[PDB]
Amino acid sequence: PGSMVSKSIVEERLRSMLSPQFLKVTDNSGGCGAAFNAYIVSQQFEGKGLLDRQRLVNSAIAAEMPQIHAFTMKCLTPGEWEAKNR
Ligand SMILES: [Mg+2]
Repeated sequence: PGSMVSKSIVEERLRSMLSPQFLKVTDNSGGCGAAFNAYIVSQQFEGKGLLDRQRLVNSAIAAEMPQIHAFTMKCLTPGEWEAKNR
């Protein structure tokens, strides 16, 4: 009720910027507001360390971040995803 950040907006922002091969967003919204966990497989993470990956994801949802209580993520390249056997 009255929240403008949703799992759908998060999904759309991530898809728009990161064009993932695989995305699983968990809606973890609760007492303190909107919150999500994002499992993201994207070629956009190739050539980047984990902090630089996190930066890229946060930059996708920069406009929404002040309205997000918590956001957690796991960022893999499609190569790493295949090597951890998905
Ligand atoms: Mg927050």
